[PDB]
Amino acid sequence: PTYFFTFGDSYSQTGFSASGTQPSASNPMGNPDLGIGTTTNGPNWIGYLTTTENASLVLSYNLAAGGATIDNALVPAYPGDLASQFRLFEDVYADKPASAPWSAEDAVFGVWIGINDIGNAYYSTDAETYTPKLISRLESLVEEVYKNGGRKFLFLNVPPTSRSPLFLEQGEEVVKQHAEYLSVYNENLEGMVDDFTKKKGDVTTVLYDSWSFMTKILDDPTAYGFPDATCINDDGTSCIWWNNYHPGMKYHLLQAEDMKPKLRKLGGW
Repeated sequence: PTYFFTFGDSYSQTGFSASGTQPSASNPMGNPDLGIGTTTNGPNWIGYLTTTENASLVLSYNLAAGGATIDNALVPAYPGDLASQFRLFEDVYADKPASAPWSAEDAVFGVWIGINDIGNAYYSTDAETYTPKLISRLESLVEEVYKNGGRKFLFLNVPPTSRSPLFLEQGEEVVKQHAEYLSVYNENLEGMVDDFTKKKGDVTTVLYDSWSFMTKILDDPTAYGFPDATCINDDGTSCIWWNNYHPGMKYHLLQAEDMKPKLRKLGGW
């Protein structure tokens, strides 16, 4: 099987507990049931990659936690920052236990972080000098998994949360300030992933440009079956937005479909 360990924020959360039912062939998410615990009204991108877009057996260990930032020593928010998710991984799965006997050839580490770091710091920090600190801390966490023997990595860049209803309501100049800051973060993320890839020489990496994908939908919503780019519906399917800051299940399914061909080199797609 492919062991898919994920790390991130509310765009990735499912409510998976390390003490809940663990992933197996008959139950690849482990816990909770597929479609529960998300910000989408249904499966999220991880549920869809694991159970709908998979080419072979994928087992999902999803450590993402709502509200997470990279490290509370930089931009703080909630206790379950990315650093704490890596610590949970180190405590339970890093040593390849019988419940998750992974190897360099069959483990994929997916990270989707930055929404909240940017969301909280875009007006109070200098993007050009501050976002390298965030990205360097992300890289140091990734190095912990590399030391454990991880070699396959998936990074998603930050999507245009500047154009969520929550931000649009703050005025176009705030949308722009946030978007400009976000663009610098994503450029630095790309640089780091490229540099890591070249320096190690023995890793398989994907940088998934969620920003451009979601932007395409926001720019032409009706081509994707949405009536406009701003409406909210908690059914997760009628609108792009499930709530004012989170996209719904239909969006996540469209993203997972977009991702599938780009993930073929990682082993489960």
